[PDB]
This record gives sequence, structure tokens and C-alpha cells, in this order.
Amino acid sequence: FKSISTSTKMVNGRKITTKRIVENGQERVEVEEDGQLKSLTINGKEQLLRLDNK
Repeated sequence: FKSISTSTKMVNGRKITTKRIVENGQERVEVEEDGQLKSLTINGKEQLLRLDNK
């Protein structure tokens, strides 16, 4: 079920940390560099949520 994991990487002095979260068959992903994200997708889907329409 929901899992809280990530992945680091020392890229030319750049601690790229990608967040991997596996909940209801979905893998969250967001690269973090110097306290700054550049990506944020879900199992390959750019979207947060829509409680209004589920």
C-alpha cells in the first residue's frame, strides 16, 4: 500500500532526490534539487487531485 520512499543522486553537486510513493497503484515522482522541485507526476500523469469530482 502507500509507501514513502525516495532516491538520491550526487549529480555534479546536485542532490537530486526523487520521491517514490506507491499507493492505489500509483507512483508519485518529483526530482528535488537544492530544495527545489522540477518535476511532479503520478504514474505518468501530471495532476494533483479532484475531490470535487473524485
